Amino acid sequence: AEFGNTKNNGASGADINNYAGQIKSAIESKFYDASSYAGKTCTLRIKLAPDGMLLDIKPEGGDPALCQAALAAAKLAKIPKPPSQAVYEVFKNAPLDFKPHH
Repeated sequence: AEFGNTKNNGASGADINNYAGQIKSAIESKFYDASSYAGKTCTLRIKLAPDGMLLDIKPEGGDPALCQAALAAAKLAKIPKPPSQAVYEVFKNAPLDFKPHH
């Protein structure tokens, strides 16, 4: 439980990046620590509607295998409804790269 403001955060960037990261970690629990490769990149052209669903999803990354599998794993991941307006304003058009997760 890292909270929404532990000291002076909520607009530093890493807070929003953490919400992007929550999807990254979710993807591993849909493959294994198999998703935990290395030396790869999987830029995904995604668009999350306010209802918490990806209307757009296109692999534009650098690894065709990682990206091909990522499409299915990400759809099986748990992504909540965008709450905070700042996060929502980004999530509605946040094409994120999904590479080997920590």
